[PDB]
Amino acid sequence: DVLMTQTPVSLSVSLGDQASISCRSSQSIVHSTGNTYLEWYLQKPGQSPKLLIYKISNRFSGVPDRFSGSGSGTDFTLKISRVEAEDLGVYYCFQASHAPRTFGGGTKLEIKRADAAPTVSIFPPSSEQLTSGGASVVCFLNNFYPKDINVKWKIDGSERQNGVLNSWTDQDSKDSTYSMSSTLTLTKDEYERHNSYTCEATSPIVKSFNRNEC
Amino acid sequence: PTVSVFSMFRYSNWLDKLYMVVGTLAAIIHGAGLPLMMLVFGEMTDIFANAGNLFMNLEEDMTRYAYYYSGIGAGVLVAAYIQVSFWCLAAGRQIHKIRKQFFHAIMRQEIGWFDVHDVGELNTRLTDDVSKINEGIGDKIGMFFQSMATFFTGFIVGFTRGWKLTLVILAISPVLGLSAAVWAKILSSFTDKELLAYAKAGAVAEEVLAAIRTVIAFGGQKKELERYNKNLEEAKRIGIKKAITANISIGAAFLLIYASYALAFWYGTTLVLSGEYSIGQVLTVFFSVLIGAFSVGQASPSIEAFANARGAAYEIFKIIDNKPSIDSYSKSGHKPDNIKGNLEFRNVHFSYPSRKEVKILKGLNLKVQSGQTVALVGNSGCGKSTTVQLMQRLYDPTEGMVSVDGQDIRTINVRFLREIIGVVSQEPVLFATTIAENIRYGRENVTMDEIEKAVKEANAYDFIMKLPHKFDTLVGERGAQLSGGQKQRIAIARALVRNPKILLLDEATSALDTESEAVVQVALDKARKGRTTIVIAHRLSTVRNADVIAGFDDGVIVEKGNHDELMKEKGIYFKLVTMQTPVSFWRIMKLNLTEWPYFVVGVFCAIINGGLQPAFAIIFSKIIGVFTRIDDPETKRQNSNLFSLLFLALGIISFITFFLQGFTFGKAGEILTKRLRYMVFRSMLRQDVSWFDDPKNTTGALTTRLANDAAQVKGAIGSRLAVITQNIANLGTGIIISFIYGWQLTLLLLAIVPIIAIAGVVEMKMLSGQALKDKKELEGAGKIATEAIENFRTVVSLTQEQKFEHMYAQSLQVPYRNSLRKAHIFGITFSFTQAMMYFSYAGCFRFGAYLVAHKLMSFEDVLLVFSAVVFGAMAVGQVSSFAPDYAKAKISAAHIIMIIEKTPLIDSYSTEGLMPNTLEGNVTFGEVVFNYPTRPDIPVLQGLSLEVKKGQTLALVGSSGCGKSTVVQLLERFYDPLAGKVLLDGKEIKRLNVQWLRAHLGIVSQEPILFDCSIAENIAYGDNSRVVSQEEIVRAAKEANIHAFIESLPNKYSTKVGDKGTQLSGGQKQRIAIARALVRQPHILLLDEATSALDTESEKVVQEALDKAREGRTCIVIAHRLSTIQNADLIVVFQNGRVKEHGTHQQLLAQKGIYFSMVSVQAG
Amino acid sequence: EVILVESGGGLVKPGGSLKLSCAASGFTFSSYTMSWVRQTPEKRLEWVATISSGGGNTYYPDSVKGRFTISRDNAKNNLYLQMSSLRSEDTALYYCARYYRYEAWFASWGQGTLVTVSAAKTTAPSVYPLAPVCGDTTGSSVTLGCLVKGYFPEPVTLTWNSGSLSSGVHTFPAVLQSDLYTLSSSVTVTSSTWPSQSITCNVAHPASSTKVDKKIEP
Ligand SMILES: O[C@@H](COc1cccc2ncccc12)CN1CCN([C@@H]2c3ccccc3[C@@H]3[C@H](c4ccccc42)C3(F)F)CC1
Ligand SMILES: O[C@@H](COc1cccc2ncccc12)CN1CCN([C@@H]2c3ccccc3[C@@H]3[C@H](c4ccccc42)C3(F)F)CC1
Ligand SMILES: CC(C)CCC[C@@H](C)[C@H]1CC[C@H]2[C@@H]3CC=C4C[C@@H](O)CC[C@]4(C)[C@H]3CC[C@]12C
Ligand SMILES: CC(C)CCC[C@@H](C)[C@H]1CC[C@H]2[C@@H]3CC=C4C[C@@H](O)CC[C@]4(C)[C@H]3CC[C@]12C
Ligand SMILES: CC(C)CCC[C@@H](C)[C@H]1CC[C@H]2[C@@H]3CC=C4C[C@@H](O)CC[C@]4(C)[C@H]3CC[C@]12C
Ligand SMILES: CC(C)CCC[C@@H](C)[C@H]1CC[C@H]2[C@@H]3CC=C4C[C@@H](O)CC[C@]4(C)[C@H]3CC[C@]12C
Ligand SMILES: CC(C)CCC[C@@H](C)[C@H]1CC[C@H]2[C@@H]3CC=C4C[C@@H](O)CC[C@]4(C)[C@H]3CC[C@]12C
Ligand SMILES: CC(C)CCC[C@@H](C)[C@H]1CC[C@H]2[C@@H]3CC=C4C[C@@H](O)CC[C@]4(C)[C@H]3CC[C@]12C
Ligand SMILES: CC(C)CCC[C@@H](C)[C@H]1CC[C@H]2[C@@H]3CC=C4C[C@@H](O)CC[C@]4(C)[C@H]3CC[C@]12C
Ligand SMILES: CC(C)CCC[C@@H](C)[C@H]1CC[C@H]2[C@@H]3CC=C4C[C@@H](O)CC[C@]4(C)[C@H]3CC[C@]12C
Repeated sequence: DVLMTQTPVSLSVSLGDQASISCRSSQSIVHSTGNTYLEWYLQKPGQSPKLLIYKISNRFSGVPDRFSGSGSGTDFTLKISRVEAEDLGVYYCFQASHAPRTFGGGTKLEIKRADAAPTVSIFPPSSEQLTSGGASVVCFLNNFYPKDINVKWKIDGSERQNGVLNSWTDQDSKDSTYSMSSTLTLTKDEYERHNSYTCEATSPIVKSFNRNEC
Repeated sequence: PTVSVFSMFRYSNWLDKLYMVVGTLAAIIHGAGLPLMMLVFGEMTDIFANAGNLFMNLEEDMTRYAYYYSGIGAGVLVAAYIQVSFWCLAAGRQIHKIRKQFFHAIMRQEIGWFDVHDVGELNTRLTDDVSKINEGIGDKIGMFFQSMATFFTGFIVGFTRGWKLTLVILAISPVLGLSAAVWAKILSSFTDKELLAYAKAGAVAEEVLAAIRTVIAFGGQKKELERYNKNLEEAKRIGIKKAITANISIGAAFLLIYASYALAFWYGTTLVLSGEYSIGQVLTVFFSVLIGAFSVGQASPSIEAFANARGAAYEIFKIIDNKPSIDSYSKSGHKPDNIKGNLEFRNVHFSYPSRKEVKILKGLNLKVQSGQTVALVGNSGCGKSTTVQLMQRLYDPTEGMVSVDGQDIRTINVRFLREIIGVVSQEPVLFATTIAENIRYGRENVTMDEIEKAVKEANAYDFIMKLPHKFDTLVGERGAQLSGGQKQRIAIARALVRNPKILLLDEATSALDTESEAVVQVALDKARKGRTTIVIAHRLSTVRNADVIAGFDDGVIVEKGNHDELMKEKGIYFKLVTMQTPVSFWRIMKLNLTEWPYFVVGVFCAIINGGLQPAFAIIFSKIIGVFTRIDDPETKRQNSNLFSLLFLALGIISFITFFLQGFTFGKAGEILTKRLRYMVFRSMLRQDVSWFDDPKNTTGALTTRLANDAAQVKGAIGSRLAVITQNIANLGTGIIISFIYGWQLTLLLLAIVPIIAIAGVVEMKMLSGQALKDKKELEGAGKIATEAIENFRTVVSLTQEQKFEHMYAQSLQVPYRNSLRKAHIFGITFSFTQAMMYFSYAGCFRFGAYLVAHKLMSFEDVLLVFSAVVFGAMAVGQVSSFAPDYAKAKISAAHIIMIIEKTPLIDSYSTEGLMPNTLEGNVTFGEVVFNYPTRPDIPVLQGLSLEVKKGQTLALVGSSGCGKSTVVQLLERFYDPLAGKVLLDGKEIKRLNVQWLRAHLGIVSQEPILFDCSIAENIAYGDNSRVVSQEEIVRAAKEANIHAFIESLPNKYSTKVGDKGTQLSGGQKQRIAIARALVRQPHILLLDEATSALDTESEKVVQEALDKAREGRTCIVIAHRLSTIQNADLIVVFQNGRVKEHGTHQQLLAQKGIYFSMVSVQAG
Repeated sequence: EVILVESGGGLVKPGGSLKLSCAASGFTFSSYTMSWVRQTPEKRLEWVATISSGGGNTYYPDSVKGRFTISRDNAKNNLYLQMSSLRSEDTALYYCARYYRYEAWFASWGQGTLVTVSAAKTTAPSVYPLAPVCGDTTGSSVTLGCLVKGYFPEPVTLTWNSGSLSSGVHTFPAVLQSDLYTLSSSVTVTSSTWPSQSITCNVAHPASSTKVDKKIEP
């Protein structure tokens, strides 16, 4: 075949800066006609990818002038000037010169943002899953940066029950922030053995629910 | 043998120079219409393949493009009209001048263009030749320049738009131009090649037809028909090979068109896909360069016809330049006025301009004053007639001079001379004119008073009173409707009205009656005092009144003096005087029912080759659709490859199907015409001579039928199905595939195709021959020329050439005018229809812009609808014009079937009749009357009777045609009488057999006629359908001293004789014909003019062939000189139907009568 | 504009057979090359098939040929992909895609149609509400949750107020654990709406015809 690599993976670009994303083919991409097809595709969180620039140096009707693409032979690169939050996703370097068409790995673009402490919030369980035998309590660690953060649950103060189902999220396009969910599930027997519960983030930002019904 | 180019257009004035320059420019602008059209089309295809994609302003772009097409269409309308008309008017004016001028020079030419240069060949060197120049410098040179233009414009466009593909389409261009050149030659004049195979056979067909009576009389149908069949199979082979070659040529043209499509698209898609070119850039460059490369092949027949043109104009111009030493358009000879009549001959010699080897005359010297009359006696052919000619300066002496009235004629004018002199020749002839004009021929101011005066003078006033239309009866041709008396009397009267001064007569009383001869002579004598006279006669009645009597020996006048001069000499004239004192028919397919496998494969290949055009329409529309749709490079590549391959395969199938259709329909056609000519001929030799006499049934009409019928029926059987089935496949599939792809556009554009179809047919006729060239109007002008041409020397002394020169011009004026108008009429129709093609790309495509703009169809849908009906109607026209006419051919087949089914009254092949065992050889005639079926009013014999016995040598003698040709066809059954009774041994020949009669007895004709075979053949021909012995030939061939001349000539019994007796003389042939029926061994002997052309010392060995074989046979000898008749047993002299006498010879001598004179010509 | 909408995906047993369809409106469907592309749950695209503009030509990679078959119907503007003998590696989200003149390969996509291929049993969700005890507001914004848990296959829709509110929502993706997906969402509402306008947590399962609009309360 022909396998297309993309050397950068994690880009930390700041609003107003530049970005350079390579695509280093393995065989040499040249069609019988003499044209070289290598397009770039963008996928913004939770949408179908959209065509950026076709051939080698062109722009689909409806793109900014900051997007540049130059190179020759098996080496191709993409550059972005003045990164704006409206530009955040995963970039794929498609190529159509040889009879198996192959996308590329993909580059993640993480725009830099000021550090922020997550506004933690615990959630008490409904009696419905309680009646059925389940405990539905979660802790939405909202609006933080950098991307990585952990979450700890202190069961009535001493029992730090880290038994949840972590659900990572993607950088919020609007404000360039993150989030995550930590759903603590345990069989309802040991749950009601405790009345309060104190969830935090890692200084810990606290919150609690101390009631089995209201 | 060619005349230069500058000296080619010499009969053109200032107006003709303006007709040539403007026609050339007009043709140079009309030839740049196709290449320019491909420049607009390749531009409109880039519009249609960019809109709808992003229907905005697409309609507006199409209207602007439509204007361009109507502009090119109008330019081509005007330029085509001018080019065709102006070039046909410049050649229509010149050719007419050249006709008049050539004919003006042909008339005023010194005698000696009939012996040196044959005359019929002169008619083929005039009419035909003139037509060849016309076709040469005429419209063709227009066509040339146009095609040249389409060359250069083509390649110029090819190099301006994009050149990378023009070098490629040019790399193969020699082969393209060569196929085009070859095809162009086979397209033009493709109907003037059908006399190559019927040329060698035409001779044999003409030869048997020339003497049908001899073949029936001698039995010899069989071998003649067999020779015919052989000739046939040869012509058939040549025809098949030409059909194969014509169809291979067109097939190769189409194969190359299609393979060039294949290559152009296979490479142009690489170019297009690499972003370099567009699809409009490829369509323009490819179409334009291809059109250029074929339209340089269209320009080969122009150089071919120009070379022919000058190659004939050479000989014409060399006739027109030829100024004879003696003529009458020099006007230099003095005109004498004091005329008294002084004939002075001093040492006048002559050698024939026809044959210089023999001087039949060896010097003469005589003097004749005015009124002095001299008679001239000698044998027929002693230079009497030719000397009467040389009197009028019809020739000049080889040594010496002739003078008149003191001075000689070698310096003075001849017109006044050849006018004031009257001369009635041996046989004076008269033309297709009126008796008023017949007499008026001498000069101009001859009034009706003079006409009536002359008819009184020559006793020529009687047929006025007895025959109606008294002054305007149209005499027959050569003097036919008249009789000898009327002819001679109008002759002497006419020779009198010219106000003669010296009157010279030749055999003045050959056929004149008792009273008629006397009145002719006296009417002549009353004009013998103020005018000299010199007479020649064989009747000594019209000699006595002469002042002197002369004797011709070796054309010399040796005996001279009055009556008593030679009457005291006791010489030759003395010896003379002392011895004297429907419905149409449709069953023609039941003629060619037997060759059905041919027609089955033929219809099949016709269908395939007629459906190949919609296939091309679909493939082309789809191969442009490949580029309008939105695909990847790889899908466009694969579909382009597959469609190029389908183009190539279509080309190969086109080649094969064309060759096959040609082979099979050509072979069916040839088998048909072969069989048909065979049967026509076979059924022709069964009809009686009473069918074969009619001059509305002539040999020329029959020869035209043999060849023409072949052509026509072959056409109206095979080509009809070829054409109908090609056209049905073609337009049926085109229309039906179009109706389902868009009906809106097809309904509009199906109201045009009548004119595109018609446009193709009119062009095709213009492209090859079909220039109308009406010759029926030309024939009338030609007929007048043929008359004067037959006897130019005889007429010139009448000086009437003026009144025939004008009889040319005033006649040529009708068609000329007409032809002028026509070179306008055609010039518009052609032009108009060509314009119509250029207008279609404006109508259809405009409507297309509408529909594509309301999504009622697609672009490739318009391309498929247009390409499959417009090009389809073009193909329908070009195909329906490349085949013979129908109604003509149907009438020809109608007449051929009319004759095939024939059944003669009396069949020569039928065995019926009487086949008796014995015979003695007796013939008896009784009250037998005999009449033609065409000539009932004129009688020949009036119910005569005879009695001839075995061994009895009948003797009969008469003048020139009193009924001796009658009795021949009565015994060998060419004729049937309505009255009388004939008893051959009491057994009627009207009951007896007609073929069994012929194996029994054998006769001899007037003259021997012969074959293109060996001498052994004709002599053995005398008996057929039985084992002939070589020794029986050497028996009679030696018996008649005729083998003596056979063993000496190399290939003694194996020399292929010349045609009809050119390799020998008569005395050699007069032996072998009597010897022909000698080997027959009949029981009845018959001869007729057996001493006609034979040596007095061979008339013994030819008559001895009778005497020792006279035995057993009813011997009936007929000759002219009584040398062989005086030994014939019974003498039956005749006179106009009544049996003048019959019986023993001394019954004819003791009672003296018309025979007492008939043996008194030159007895010793 | 150019609107492509596909449908036809759901849980399938290996060796099975399925037929996706993609209906297109807003252009001249009978003129454009069309491709099918696939995104596996590691989020790494892969070409899967192509078909030219008339249906003649068709191209598959070297690891799908024989099983998949792509075809089109220009009369109704439909594009079908019939897959046979599915494997465990063909579990992925399947996009339609158009082709663009000037030779760019995937101009205008559609939305996915998830096609899970395994040996499991389709089931409905277990929808539940979430809210603080006695509903204590924390300011001008009040946090409300929801928790959908225990279902199979993955495509599940979560909405609120059926198309009205989108201001402070925070929904998080599921994490497979023993053939059961749990997917959690949140809200943010002002103090002046929640006690006046109660909030509903709508949930629907396509694979089980479920539709449970849970009204959320303290
Ligand atoms: O109609 C067809 C087929 O005609 C027949 C088909 C079947 C049997 C037939 N049997 C007897 C006579 C014609 C027959 C022929 N056209 C006749 C006219 N061409 C015209 C044309 C005009 C001027 C100079 C050269 C050409 C020749 C080609 C051409 C290429 C592009 C666009 C137009 C044309 C080319 F540059 F090479 C096209 C084909
Ligand atoms: O038909 C006219 C008018 O030309 C057009 C004018 C404007 C638009 C047109 N659009 C499509 C086709 C022709 C168009 C041109 N003829 C076409 C016909 N040629 C004749 C002819 C005759 C019988 C069978 C095939 C051909 C064709 C070429 C050819 C090659 C050597 C010698 C003569 C010819 C060939 F063997 F290829 C020339 C004149
Ligand atoms: C005497 C007649 C039958 C000759 C036929 C000539 C036709 C083919 C010519 C004559 C005038 C031409 C038209 C002149 C002007 C127009 C109007 C424009 O908006 C579109 C093109 C259109 C419609 C042309 C099409 C071709 C046209 C109609
Ligand atoms: C005289 C003729 C009939 C002989 C046959 C010669 C033909 C087949 C040859 C002559 C010149 C050749 C072309 C020369 C140049 C090119 C460009 C190249 O990139 C591909 C081959 C191609 C397109 C050739 C095609 C074949 C060609 C047209
Ligand atoms: C015009 C004379 C020289 C005839 C020879 C020229 C034509 C018939 C020949 C010359 C080059 C040939 C092409 C050469 C190679 C290919 C590629 C193949 O995958 C499809 C057929 C195709 C496209 C051929 C078709 C036939 C072709 C076009
Ligand atoms: C004599 C009559 C009845 C023959 C009629 C011939 C027609 C019906 C035939 C002739 C050649 C054929 C074409 C040959 C090749 C192909 C290419 C393919 O990609 C589409 C179909 C198509 C275009 C065929 C359709 C049918 C066709 C157009
Ligand atoms: C519209 C439907 C019925 C399509 C069928 C079209 C038929 C009726 C058309 C197509 C082509 C036409 C033929 C074209 C040329 C010729 C040759 C001529 O010497 C007689 C008419 C004849 C034989 C035509 C007869 C009518 C015809 C056969
Ligand atoms: C003598 C024959 C062959 C000619 C018949 C006239 C043709 C040219 C005419 C008659 C009927 C016409 C059609 C009648 C109906 C419509 C609907 C109209 O809103 C747009 C044009 C359209 C599609 C016409 C196109 C032109 C048309 C086909
Ligand atoms: C049923 C109808 C609508 C079919 C359309 C009829 C057309 C295609 C047919 C009808 C009669 C045909 C014409 C009949 C007569 C001739 C004369 C001939 O020397 C050339 C072809 C030509 C000019 C034909 C051309 C095609 C023609 C006009
Ligand atoms: C008989 C054909 C081949 C040539 C003559 C065609 C001319 C006279 C006809 C053919 C189709 C016609 C067009 C038919 C429909 C339209 C759209 C209408 O809203 C305005 C006139 C317009 C633009 C016509 C102009 C004239 C037109 C182009």
